[PDB]
Amino acid sequence: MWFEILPGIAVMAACLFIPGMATAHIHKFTNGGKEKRVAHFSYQWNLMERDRCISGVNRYHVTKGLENID
Amino acid sequence: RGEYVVAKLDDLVNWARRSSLWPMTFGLACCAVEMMHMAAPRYDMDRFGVVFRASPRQSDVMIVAGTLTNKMAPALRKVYDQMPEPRYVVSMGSCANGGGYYHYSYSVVRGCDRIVPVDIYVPGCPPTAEALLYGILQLQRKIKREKRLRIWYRR
Amino acid sequence: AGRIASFLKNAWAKEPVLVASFAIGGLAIILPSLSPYTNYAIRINRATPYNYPVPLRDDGNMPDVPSHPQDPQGPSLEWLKNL
Amino acid sequence: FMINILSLIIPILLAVAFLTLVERKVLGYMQLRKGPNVVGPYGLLQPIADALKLVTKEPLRPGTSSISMFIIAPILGLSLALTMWVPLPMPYPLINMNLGVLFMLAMSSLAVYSILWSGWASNSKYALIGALRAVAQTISYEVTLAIILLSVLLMNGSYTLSTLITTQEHIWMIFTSWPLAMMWFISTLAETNRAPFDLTEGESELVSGFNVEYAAGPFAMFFMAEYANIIMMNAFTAILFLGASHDPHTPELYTINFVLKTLALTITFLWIRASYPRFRYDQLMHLLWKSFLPLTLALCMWHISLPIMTASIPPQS
Amino acid sequence: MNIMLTLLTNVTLASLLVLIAFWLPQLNAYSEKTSPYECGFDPMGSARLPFSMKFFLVAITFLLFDLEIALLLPLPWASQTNNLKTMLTMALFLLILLAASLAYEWTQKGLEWAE
Amino acid sequence: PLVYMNIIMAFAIALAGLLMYRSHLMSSLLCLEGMMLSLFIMSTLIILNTHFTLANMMPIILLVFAACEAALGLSLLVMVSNTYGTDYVQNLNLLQC
Amino acid sequence: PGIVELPTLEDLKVQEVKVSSSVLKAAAHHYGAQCDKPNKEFMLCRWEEKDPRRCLEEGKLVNQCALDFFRQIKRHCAEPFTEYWTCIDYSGLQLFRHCRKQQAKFDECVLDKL
Amino acid sequence: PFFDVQKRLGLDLDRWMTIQSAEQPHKIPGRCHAFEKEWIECAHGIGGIRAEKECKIEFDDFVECLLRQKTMKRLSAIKRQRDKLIKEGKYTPPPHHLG
Amino acid sequence: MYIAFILSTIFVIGFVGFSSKPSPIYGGLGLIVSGGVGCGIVLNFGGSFLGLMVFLIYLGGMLVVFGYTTAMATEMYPEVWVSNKTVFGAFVSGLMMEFCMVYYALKEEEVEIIFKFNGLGDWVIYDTGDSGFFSEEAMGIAALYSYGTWLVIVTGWSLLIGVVVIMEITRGN
Amino acid sequence: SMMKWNRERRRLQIEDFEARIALMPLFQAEKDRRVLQMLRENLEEEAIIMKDVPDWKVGESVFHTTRWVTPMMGELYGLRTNEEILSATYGFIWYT
Ligand SMILES: CCCCCCCCCCCCCCCCCC(=O)OC[C@H](COP(=O)([O-])OCC[N+](C)(C)C)OC(=O)CCCCCCCCCCCCCCCCC
Ligand code: SF4
Repeated sequence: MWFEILPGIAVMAACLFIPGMATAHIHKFTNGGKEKRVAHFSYQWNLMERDRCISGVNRYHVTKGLENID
Repeated sequence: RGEYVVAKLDDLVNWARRSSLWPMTFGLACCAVEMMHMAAPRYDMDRFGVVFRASPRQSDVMIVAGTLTNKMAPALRKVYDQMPEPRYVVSMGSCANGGGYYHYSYSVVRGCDRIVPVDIYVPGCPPTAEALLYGILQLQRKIKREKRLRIWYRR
Repeated sequence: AGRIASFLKNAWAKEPVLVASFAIGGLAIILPSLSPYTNYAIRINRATPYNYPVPLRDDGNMPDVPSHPQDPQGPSLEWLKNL
Repeated sequence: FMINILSLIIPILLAVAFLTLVERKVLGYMQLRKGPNVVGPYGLLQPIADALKLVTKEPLRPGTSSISMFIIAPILGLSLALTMWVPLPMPYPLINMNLGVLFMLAMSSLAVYSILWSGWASNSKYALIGALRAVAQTISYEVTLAIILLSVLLMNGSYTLSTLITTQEHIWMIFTSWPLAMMWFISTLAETNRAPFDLTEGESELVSGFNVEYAAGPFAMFFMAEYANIIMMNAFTAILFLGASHDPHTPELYTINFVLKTLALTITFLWIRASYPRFRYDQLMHLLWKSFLPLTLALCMWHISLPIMTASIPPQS
Repeated sequence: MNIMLTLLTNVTLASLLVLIAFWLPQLNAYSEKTSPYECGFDPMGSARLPFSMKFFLVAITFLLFDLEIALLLPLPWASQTNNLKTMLTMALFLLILLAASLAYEWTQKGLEWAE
Repeated sequence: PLVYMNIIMAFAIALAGLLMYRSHLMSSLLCLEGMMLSLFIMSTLIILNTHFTLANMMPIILLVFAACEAALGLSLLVMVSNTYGTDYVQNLNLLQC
Repeated sequence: PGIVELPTLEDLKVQEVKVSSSVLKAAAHHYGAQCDKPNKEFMLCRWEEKDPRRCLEEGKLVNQCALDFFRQIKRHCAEPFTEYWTCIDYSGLQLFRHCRKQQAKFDECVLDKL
Repeated sequence: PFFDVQKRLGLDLDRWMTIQSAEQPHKIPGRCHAFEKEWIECAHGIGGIRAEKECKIEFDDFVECLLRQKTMKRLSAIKRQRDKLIKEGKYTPPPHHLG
Repeated sequence: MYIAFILSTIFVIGFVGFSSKPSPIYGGLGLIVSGGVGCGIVLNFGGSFLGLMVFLIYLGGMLVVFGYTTAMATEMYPEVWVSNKTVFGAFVSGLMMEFCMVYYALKEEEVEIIFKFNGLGDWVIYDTGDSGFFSEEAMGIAALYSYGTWLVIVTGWSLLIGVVVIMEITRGN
Repeated sequence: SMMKWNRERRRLQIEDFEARIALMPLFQAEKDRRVLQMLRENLEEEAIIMKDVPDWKVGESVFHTTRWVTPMMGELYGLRTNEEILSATYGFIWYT
């Protein structure tokens, strides 16, 4: 009756679920839809400061497109 | 009501206690091998929610199974005192209950109760695997019927 | 002939892992000499630009280097594009 | 931000707790027993029952023990196992980490130190011997684990755990380094201290190894620590070889695939636990230094010249 | 400081577990419970006497080998250089050097438990 | 800077610790081993500060031989512990003459 | 032990190109092709002079030339830029690979419109 | 070297590290490439003792660039006196220097 | 700034951990934690590879020294930092030793002991340069097999001589 | 399968690297202006702060030479706010 095994997995599998999409959802929430930008090198990290500075609200995850320039 | 609250926390405590108590891997004589007979898949020790741990710092209920001797006596009391509270003791078989078949023997102490406090006396010689598996059940009922933090509240 | 064949028989019979580990370790050393793609691996790392190639002042007579990153002249990498 | 931390820590503890149920139940079904089913439906309430009873059990402080040493080790064991869950490339890693495996490897070596210190801190034979068998166990697996780790990701490009998803992509990494996964899987078995290589515990040989004077809560943190360790390093071998596809628009699609990959692999860890006798730590360092080390060099030499062999050097970024 | 926050939280969460597992669940010690365990009997009296190794030879070789692997950790970055030719020979040279040292120890006894 | 001061006085007490034997050689041998940790941290501090790419070499290569010095060190202590039994430097004087 | 010289606060102010990084790298391939002459002039100054204070004029030229570049694309097909740069934004690594369809729509404006 | 075997056969053994402005992996510059360059090619073929008094200025500036202690001391004087009078009053921060 | 100086302060009294002769692994406790925070010092300056290396091989190296202590260098009553009076005196003398100068550095920033260095923290000493797409530390280490060459040979050959040396000295005929 | 994918992963990386060096002239033209603006900003502040000191040349040559040097960032963020210090000086390394 190994189908009695599955309830152990069912909660356990759901238990392993939470840190998966949450780490994606909080990243989505804190960065406004777009995913968490990663900076493994100076170029990427030097970018985030420029995006934080240009936005004028001190957030790197808000981007101004072609409407910003006139 | 305070008594209602203490009763609820009381219900939480014993349920964990009686569900998750861990018998000692202790065996002496004829009773020990029948004790592991019920641990075999026929009666399934573990399906009642218990698992065998070895050291005194590990287990909950001492399961004394076999003839108690004068030479065995100092270690049994030492190993029993070494188990942290709460701790329970059940006495397998006629021999460990008291005296047994060798009650009159020079090298047998007449009763494990003469050395260690006992909760339940499971009889039979050897007790059938059914009988002692009830003895665990009776201890679950006995663990259920306590008022440890309840007597403290009214203390 | 006979000695080596029996020796290989003995090694494959007693400790197959060691006569194995000597094999993968054995040819991994001599394949580089026989490798035809090592030159491409050399060209792989050279092609990858990390520092941006600062332009050069043109006082005349450098036909090889272009005046714009669109003229055909200059080092190219269509071998990678094919690859 | 801290909401992400609790959602990373709290589910692991419940997952670890429910590991004890399946440990006692699939083993039993794999053993003609029925497993714990008397506490709630099918025993799913048993992991809870274990937790409170262990916590409400009397903590014990042996007279000959070093009190500060006796307490720091259980903290180290549980904390490292829990903090081991932050850097994995689970679709959106909590901390991107250039040296993902080095962070993985460094504190995995520090994890055995909690295993190491508890033996003498308990001040007896049955724990000192178990502590010293931990020395020989980590003498064996550590000298080679870095070699397997280097070999598999040398085709990845760098030490970043996130790039593993990109590297695997089309096909399973095990298809390219299957003898390495043969090396890696059972060496993780040799570090998690499971049945074939659980000499640090040693049920039959020395009562309980580095646990004999431990009781109640210190065990509860120790029991969760090594159960957290096996699941995490199994999740490590899940991404190392069996990494699934990841769609940026639907990150949850990775979670469902990744969870089963580390779950079916976990069932294996419970699978070997039933069928195999115990390695004597004599042959444990003997085997991992007689056949394991000379072999793992050969594929390490194989796996370094071979990116140069076919002009398949992976990019670092 | 994100790694600091999870590190601080992790060691904190561990400390609560030991904190309420030492005060909440009662306290009753009467010496022999507090005594060391010797499978039921009283120990010979020590746990501090020299527990001399029988595998001391392999322990130091681990230090040499665990040290030398740190020399080849830079391998993934060492592959992406303009000079993979001498990179191949030098990196290979290290692996044969460890192989020779293991082979040297293997032949002159060594790894087998010293008696 | 102040970080440099903290880790050169790490040498000083390590220097004091090494050439001050109280009971046994193992503690001093460990102090010799840990003495290079300041040496590692010392050398590492200038090299990332000064951005000299090649000389990142020596912190690892100092680690090759400093721990190799320890490797023969505690293996020497094995030879003492068989003839001498203990590892006491006070007893370690059989060449009194 | 001498004098330091710094250009005053007036001549170091330009009409700064204010657009996010993702948009810049989305059009970087086209930006680097034609808008290159001020760029190539700028760091021949940077590498020959080895002094940023001697290359402000080239910095003005590249800033304004990029502004004309952004003026051209905004005027001809502003909308096809929108989906291309926003999907670059969604990529944490700003990967070009998950952009081919959107890149295609961008590519055929400037090839045929301009 | 006591025996400059390096120069005899002409093959380098350890000279690649030596000085800071040697060739670097894909040309990663050092902190003081300019200052160290000026000092090194100042005192080349001139003699060790015939290098201190003449090629001095290129050296203390280079060892300045390495440690930057006198400038950090310069920043110490700026910061110390800054906290001296702003606590007393007078100076109020301009709105770009504190956000 | 805190962490940069604070971690180095832990590196100091951590070094007092083993320089004061406790029981040998209590000294092992002393330098394993400073090795842990020593990773932090180089970490804040970048140095991730080197910081993880010490947190890799020290633990590997320190793994066996415990065994030798408990197997062939331990006593009937193991030492501790409070039991013996001299080691406690050694412990404390390692506490006011740096306490005076850090107060001297925090209050005057011009401490002259042996070397002359200012005390404006250490955030200043960092750089403004850009690494591009390559980490300086991780590539200088990777230059082992491209430009090390001879520097590689002397290290590898000595490791061979190492396993010979650690064998013959302990062989005992 | 690995060789084909690894070659492709490389092909994207040079494509990514091509974009990076295409954006270098604009970014370098911005950083030098940002750095030079702020160095003057410190100098303008330094004019009013240095009045009590007996001997102080305002903006004297730091070194004996007149060639420009990369600015020791202590001069850059020396008198800025604490958060701006941690955001850039310790920003990268502490960032995740
Ligand atoms: C294309 C050309 C180049 C090819 C290069 C690659 C090499 C190809 C040829 C060899 C391929 C295989 C190499 C590795 C072989 C396995 C390791 C080895 O040394 O084996 C022999 C070794 C040695 O066998 P032994 O210990 O019995 O000793 C045999 C006798 N002597 C020593 C003389 C040789 O096997 C072991 O060490 C046993 C390990 C047991 C581990 C625990 C029990 C098993 C648990 C269940 C595992 C089930 C599978 C799980 C898979 C998970 C995957 C994620
Ligand atoms: S009671 Fe009977 S079965 Fe049990 S030990 Fe005694 S003789 Fe044996």
